[PDB]
Amino acid sequence: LMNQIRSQLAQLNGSANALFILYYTAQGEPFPNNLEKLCGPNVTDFPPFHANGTEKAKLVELYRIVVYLGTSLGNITRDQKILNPSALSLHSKLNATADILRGLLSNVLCRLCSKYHVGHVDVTYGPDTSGKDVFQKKKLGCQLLGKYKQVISVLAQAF
Repeated sequence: LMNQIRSQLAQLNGSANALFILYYTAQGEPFPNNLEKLCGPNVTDFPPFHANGTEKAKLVELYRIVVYLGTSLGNITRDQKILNPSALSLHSKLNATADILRGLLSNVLCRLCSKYHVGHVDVTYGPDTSGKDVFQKKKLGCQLLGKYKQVISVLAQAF
């Protein structure tokens, strides 16, 4: 099992950066000429993560991240369907990633509730960005994807 997540974590990374470009690409003006300014990893309260922690703790965080991630993604997808109904290479990767993330949840969770004794886990989902101005919905959706690619690469070097 600890090898399957090592693997999902793997793929994810294989397509993280790629998905990020797909998003900022579909946004069109003015994201491509102002990327480092609106797509910079900046997710405020993004699940914390320490690398030197007992394998058990690193799963608690991974879990709370993957949940704050998948949730954050779903929002991006419900928003892109209306915003860029044509961006399909993107509409797909979005789901494509959501799926893979779902598996990691049940896996990191099975290693938790199982040998280890965790049972419940508290996370407090992130923000429910929806009442903001469209430009905001796109920027954050972009900021999340950037941070995702920025920390996911860090997550693979720890399991």
